[PDB]
Parts: sequence; C-alpha cells; structure tokens
Amino acid sequence: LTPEQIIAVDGAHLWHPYSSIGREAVSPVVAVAAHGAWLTLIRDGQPIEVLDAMSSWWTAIHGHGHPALDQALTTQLRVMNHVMFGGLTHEPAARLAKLLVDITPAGLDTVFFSDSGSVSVEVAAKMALQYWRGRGLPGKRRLMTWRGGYHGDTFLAMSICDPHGGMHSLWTDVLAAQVFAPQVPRDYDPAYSAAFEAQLAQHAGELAAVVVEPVVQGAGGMRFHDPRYLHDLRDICRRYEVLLIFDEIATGFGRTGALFAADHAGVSPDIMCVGKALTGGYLSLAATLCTADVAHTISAGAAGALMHGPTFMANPLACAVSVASVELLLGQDWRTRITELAAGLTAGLDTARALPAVTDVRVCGAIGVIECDRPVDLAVATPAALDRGVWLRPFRNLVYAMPPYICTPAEITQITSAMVEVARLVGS
Amino acid sequence: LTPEQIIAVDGAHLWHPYSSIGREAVSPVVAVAAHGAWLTLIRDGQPIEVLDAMSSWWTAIHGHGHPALDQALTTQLRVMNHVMFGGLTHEPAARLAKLLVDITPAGLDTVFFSDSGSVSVEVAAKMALQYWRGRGLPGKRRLMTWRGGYHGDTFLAMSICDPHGGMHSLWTDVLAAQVFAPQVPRDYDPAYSAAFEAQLAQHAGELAAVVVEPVVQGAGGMRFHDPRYLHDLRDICRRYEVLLIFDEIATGFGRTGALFAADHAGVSPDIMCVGKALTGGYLSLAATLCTADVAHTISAGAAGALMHGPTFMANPLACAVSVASVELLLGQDWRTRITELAAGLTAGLDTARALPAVTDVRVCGAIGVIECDRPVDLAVATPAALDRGVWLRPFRNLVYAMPPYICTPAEITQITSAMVEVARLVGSL
Ligand SMILES: O=C1C=Cc2cc(N3CCN(C(=O)c4cccc(Cl)c4)CC3)ccc21
Ligand SMILES: O=C1C=Cc2cc(N3CCN(C(=O)c4cccc(Cl)c4)CC3)ccc21
Ligand SMILES: *Cc1c(COP(=O)(O)O)cnc(C)c1O
Ligand SMILES: *Cc1c(COP(=O)(O)O)cnc(C)c1O
Ligand SMILES: [Cl-]
Repeated sequence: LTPEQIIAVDGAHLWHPYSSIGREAVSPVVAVAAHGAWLTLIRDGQPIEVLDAMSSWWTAIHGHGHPALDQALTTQLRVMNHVMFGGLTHEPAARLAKLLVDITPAGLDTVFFSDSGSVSVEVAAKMALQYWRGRGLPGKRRLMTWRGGYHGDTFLAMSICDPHGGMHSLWTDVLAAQVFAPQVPRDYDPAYSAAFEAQLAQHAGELAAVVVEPVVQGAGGMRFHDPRYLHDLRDICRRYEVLLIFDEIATGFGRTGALFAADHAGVSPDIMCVGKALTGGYLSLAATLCTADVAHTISAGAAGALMHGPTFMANPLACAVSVASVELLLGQDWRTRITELAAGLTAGLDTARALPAVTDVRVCGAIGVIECDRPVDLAVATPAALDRGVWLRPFRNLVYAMPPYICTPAEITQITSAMVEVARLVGS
Repeated sequence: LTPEQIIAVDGAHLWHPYSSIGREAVSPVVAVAAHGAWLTLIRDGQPIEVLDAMSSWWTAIHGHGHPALDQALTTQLRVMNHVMFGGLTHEPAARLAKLLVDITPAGLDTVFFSDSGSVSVEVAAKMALQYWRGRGLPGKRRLMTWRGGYHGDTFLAMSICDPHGGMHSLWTDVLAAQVFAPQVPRDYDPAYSAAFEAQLAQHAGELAAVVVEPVVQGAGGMRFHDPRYLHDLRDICRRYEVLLIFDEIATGFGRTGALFAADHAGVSPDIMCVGKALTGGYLSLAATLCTADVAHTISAGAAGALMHGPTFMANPLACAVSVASVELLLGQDWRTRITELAAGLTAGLDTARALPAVTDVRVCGAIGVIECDRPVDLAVATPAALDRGVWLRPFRNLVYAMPPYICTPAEITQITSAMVEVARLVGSL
C-alpha cells in the first residue's frame, strides 16, 4: 500500500487510542520504518527521519530494531513460537520469571504473565481480593488510591484512574466505587501522609489494597512525588493490614533513574505490575508479581487457585525478547546512562522556564516535562516538532519526552530544543 | 536452563492458567519445541514428539512454525517492530483492518485493535455503553447473555461468564450483576427464543447489549447450539433496540466450518470480537469490530471518542503475522479442509458412543468432543494420551480436541484414537 492508500484505509476503518471515527482533527502520520532512536515518517509525500522522543509510548527503551532483541526473537522463532501454558512450561517463561524475581523489590517471588498492562492490573486486584477471601475476610474488596493516577482501560483498572482524567463523569453507575485520597504533592509533607492514614483508617475493613504508581504518575499528569511517601504507604498498609500494590507499568526498567521506582524508597509492595518496556517495545507483554505469602494464601483458599488465565499467557516469543531486553539493560551501566540522559534533559529544558506560557519544568530520570499554562494544540505542536526532526506527542497542557536510553547527548539536546520550540509556539 | 532446572524455577515462581503456587497435583510438562502439528515435550528426561490436539488453546490453526508466518514476522522485524498508534498509522494495521472488514459479517466497518480477547470484550462493552450514552440513554448499561458462556477473565468479562464455570459464588458483591437467560439448547426450539425475548423485553430499558458466543460455547462447556438461535437474537435485538455482540474469539477463522460462526446463521452482529487464532497462534492480538452506526454515534457522543487505547494497539509485528495468517487461510480451500477434518473427527470418535461412560459425542467443524458421565481424572488422562503420542487437556467430564487445520488423516486418526482410549479408561473407574 502507498502512504495515501494507508491513510484512506485508516480514515475509514481504524480506531486509534482515545479517538473517533470520522471526526479526527488531524490525520495520523504514516510510519514506514523504525531503527534505533529514529522513525521514518511520511510528510508531504516524502520520507523523513525523526527522533522517537516518546519511546513509542514508553516502550522503546533500547530503540527499535536492536540487534540483540531482533536476534532473540528470530532465535526463539526457530524453535517454538508458542505453546499453551495450561499444563506445559518452557525455558523463556522460566528464564524471565527467574530474572524478574531477582531484580524486583525483595519478596516478590511469583510471576503471573499476561498480555497487557490493564490485564496485569486486573490480575493484581484479583490476587488481592482472593487473598482476603483466603483469609476469611471477603469484606476487604475495595481499592484505595490517590488522585492523578492511571492504571489502564479495562473496567476495574478504570475505577482507580484519576476521576477527572479518567472521565468518570461519563461512567456514572458503571464503575466500582473506590476510595480516593487527594493528589499526592511533589514535596514531602507529613500532613499529607497523616491525612492519607486517617482516610484509610475509616475504610480499612473494606479495603483489599492501596494501588499507586510509585514516584512518577504517567498518563494522569506526568507528576512526580517524593519517594518518602512510599515509605509512609508501606507503614500504613502494614499497620492496617491492607495490601500494597505498585503499578510500575510505566516506571519499570530504569525509566525513573532507579531499576524500579520503588527502589527510590527501598520499598517492597505485596503485589507489583510491569509492562510497557518489558519486551523493549517489540511485543505486548505484562507481568504481575506477588509475595510467597499472597500466593500461598490464594492457593490454600476456596478456589485453590488464582482464577485467571490468558490465552497467550507466557508467550515464548514475547518472553524470549523480554529476557534479551532485561539482560541488555542489566549488562550495561544503565544507571550512569539514565543519569546522563536526565542531565541532558535538565540542561536542555532549562531555557523553557523563562517562556511566558510555561508553568513548570521537571525531570525525573529519562523523563522530561514542560508544563504549560494552556492545553497544547496538537495541530500546531506535532508539525512544529516534526519540522525540528522530532516525534513529540503532547497531551493536555504538557510537552514531554521519555526518550530511548540509546539516545546520544546530541540527540537529547535535539529533543529538548524541539520541546522548547513547541512551548514557545504555545505562548504565541 | 535444563528441563530439570526449568521445573525447579517454574515450581517456585510461575503461575499457570487457573493454577496454584506450590499445590499443583502434577508438575507441568516442559515443552522444548513446536513444529507443524507437533510439540516436543520432555518425558522422563527425553524429548518426545506429540500431536498438539488442542491447537495450543485454539491458537495454532496453521500449525507451529509455518514457513509463511515465520517469514511474515521476520520480514516485518527488518522494517519496523512497533510504533505508537497515537498519532501514527502504518501498513500492517491498514492491511489487517481492510482484510477484517472485508471477511467479517456484513456491516462491520471499523476495527479496534487490542492485545487479548478479554480486553476486546471490554472494548465491545465500552462501545455498547458509549453508544447508548451517545443516544441519551445512560440507563442502558447492563448486559444480557445465556448461560454456559465464556468471555474472558477481566472483571467485566467475568460478569457475563457462566455463573458456575466462572465461580460467581466466590465473587459475591464484586461483579456487575448481569441478565442471564437459561442454557441455550443444542436442538432448535422456538419456545426457548420466545422465552429469551420475553426476559429481554422486561429488561430492555436497562440493557446495552446481548453478548453471546455464536454456535459454539468454548470454555463454559464445549456445547453446540443451532445457528437459528442467532437469527432469533438478531431479530429480538433489532425489535427491542438492544445491541448484539458476538464473541468469536474462539469460533473465528474457519474453526466451526464457516469463516465466522455467525455465517452459519446468516446474521451480522453490531459488534464483534476476534482473537485466539488471529495471528495463527504466534502472538497475542485481538480485534473488536463495530458498525459505522455504532462508531459514528460514539464519535458524536459526549467524549467525542471511544475511551480506550492500549499501549501496544495495532502492533506492527502482530498485525503483520495476522495478515499472513488470514491470507494463508483465504488462499486455500479452507472450507473443504475443515469439512475433511470434521469427517475425520466424526469417523474417529464414532466408536466412543458405545462406551459405558460416554453420554455424548459431538463434532462441529474442526472441533471434536466426547462428553462423559463423570469427571475425567487429569492425573490419569494426561499420561494416557501422551503414551499414545497426543497432547490432550480434558476438563470436567469432557475429552475434546480442536486440532490444527494442517493435520493429516493419519494425525486425526492418532488424535481420535487417544481420545477414545481416554474415554475407555474413564469407564473403568
Ligand atoms: O493453556 C491455557 C491458556 C489459557 C487457558 C485457560 C484455561 N482455562 C480457562 C477457562 N476454564 C474454565 O473452567 C473457566 C474459567 C472461567 C469461566 C468459565 Cl465459564 C470457565 C478452564 C481452564 C485452561 C488452559 C489455558
Ligand atoms: O500511542 C498510544 C498508545 C496508547 C496510548 C494512549 C494514550 N492516551 C491514554 C491516556 N490518556 C488520558 O488522557 C487518560 C485516559 C484515561 C485515564 C487517564 Cl487518568 C488519562 C491520554 C491518551 C495516548 C497515546 C497512546
Ligand atoms: C499504560 C499503563 C497501564 C495500562 O497498560 P496497557 O498495556 O495500555 O493496557 C497501566 N498502568 C500504568 C501505570 C500505565 O502507564
Ligand atoms: C479465550 C476467550 C476469551 C478471552 O481471551 P484471552 O485472550 O484469554 O483474554 C474471550 N472470549 C472467548 C469466547 C474465548 O474463548
Ligand atoms: Cl534484507
């Protein structure tokens, strides 16, 4: 198909994330290749090379078409594409489970593979609910979180997303009614944690779990919070016998400057979700980890089992690529790499602080954010960044990047320069 | 890792479908290769080749490691592994969407890609709920189905699964309360449809959709029903203004003898889900299709968009292998292939009818079921089939297969013989 033919088919037949059919303000741009940190996009009938500043929605940590990851896929393809995980096991699943148990916060000893982040969150909730039912406390079935969060798009996951960001107003009478604490602040305030505890105290008997994104909240507003809040959450959850669940689907695998964001606080949750960067952005795969205690309690319960089992559970191809991606990350000095990337983002975005339409500039690991004083018009921002050789996708009032770890210092400054120029145009 | 090392890691660290940690009756069997219709499994330290009678849970329709499908993946890998679908589009998505709108029941004009069947079902429900909210009818928010069904494991999908199979009694006060009609019978009875209609009529003002598996109910009990029931559902839904959703995640792509099970009835749903065999069993991918009316009504609604968007939406690699798998199916005489498979299954399983413990033997396309009068002992049945060169996974009182379309008559003979033998062993207590 030609790019023009692709556009015609797309406009007629393809839904996009959070999109309409037939009411799009701008056509999507045709992507024809991806290699390293670069995408080849069609603009005015011509191929152009642009930096993937978004890592293709947090996924492409090692860039596209990395030789080690490409080879991991084709090596596995030669032997076994897939087998059902019901009654069978295999080397890719075992290798990946061993790795994940080793590198995640201490105590996360069992691994449930699924096919997406939203599913992994539903699995986490199911683990928590079956856990309490295994303890003879079925009343513990609600979830508590703080505002500003995002946990996916399936119906239970929706229930713990930020009520405003998640448009809960459109879902009246449909979603499970969960417990929401106020937005967690950036700076550490003991009064916030005291208030969180006071609220949890009123609901402890009906709460299965607290579920949060640690350190960085992604789709709900690219907000950062002091890691000390995670200490407090761990303490509150321990004292009130409520499970702690960390959704690290966006934060995992080095993105915030620690291997997992929980590591910034030395905190171990009872249950943990991972996903976006798990396969280095090749293939859909997610995992939910839980402690031995949680696993045993579920296993000794009425069902005698966790009542979940995806068709493509532990897919050999996805697991094989994930093994290679995780090993590639661990086999290099990733911490120095992310530190250098963060320094590049900080240096490159500093000039944005003086722009008339800029409210805040913030960086956490390989994440850089320009917060603007108005919603960013994509019809202007997207081509402006493309004109500067960068693929950027703002949302709401935020111009942000989470670049591939393989970006050179020069590429990082090209990304930040495009971001600054987008922010300048916002104020025009 | 060696097979022994894999078993040690697995026992300590790996959940399996609907399994425990540390309380498994039997260890899983280590799989070390898969090629065509055959799995290589480790049995007493040694690699043995056995027939994948289950198609690895409906997925492996063309068998494992099909050269065309391997090639499609490798080809796409060299160009573009993945890009975000937010603000970008690409050839594999466009090619697959075009194929799917062309081959699915008439009127299904738009395609929402996701990463699994359960998600595709939740997308379908979201489409239905946003549709009615876009019509100023937010009260239409419940779902209706018949018993015996399976729609996935996410919490909304659970709510429309069979209450027994889905263990609803363990989920008291957690699940959405949906409307259940009685188990749909095998043989066509207009009285069943009339009763379904009367029940729906009472709830019409609060119902967004009827959601069913067409012709074959899979995980809820491997039951078949007359296609005319689907004709009735289409009619009822039309007259009472309730959307019709067909979950073809297990039935799609030729499995029941028609390209889609809906085709047996000659009706189109408003919304349709596909998944298990979409990529020919290589990779997780699913799709939810809906009519232009549904799409336009959502798009004109309060959000102005369908409020859903998975990270790996329309993944180029998965889409590329799916295009290859669908083209491979369409480029051959698949109808004759499935008819031959159905005939082979019928011929091979016919002897089981006379067995003491067997209550029913039924075949529908490339699906064969022996139903027993008592639960099948998995600790006995699994090695019994393996000893005969076949991987089978019974559950409850059912010994069944959904073999790859590439299975030869000799391979079908081997599969059915193992099934009959498992059923023979059931009768001996
Ligand atoms: O290999 C596999 C890949 C997925 C999978 C699932 C699976 N299940 C899920 C469905 N199932 C149920 O009993 C079930 C559960 C809930 C509701 C309903 Cl209606 C029936 C049997 C076990 C077995 C094996 C595999
Ligand atoms: O390329 C993409 C792949 C997935 C994706 C999602 C996506 N979103 C999802 C989240 N989002 C939200 O506004 C949102 C929605 C609900 C709740 C909450 Cl808290 C925030 C922005 C748009 C944009 C782009 C892509
Ligand atoms: C993206 C995301 C999810 C959902 O993942 P999908 O693969 O899109 O279903 C859940 N939680 C967090 C924190 C995420 O960033
Ligand atoms: C397996 C199945 C699902 C769920 O698919 P997953 O990929 O396991 O989430 C939904 N509906 C039907 C009819 C199925 O057979
Ligand atoms: Cl080449």
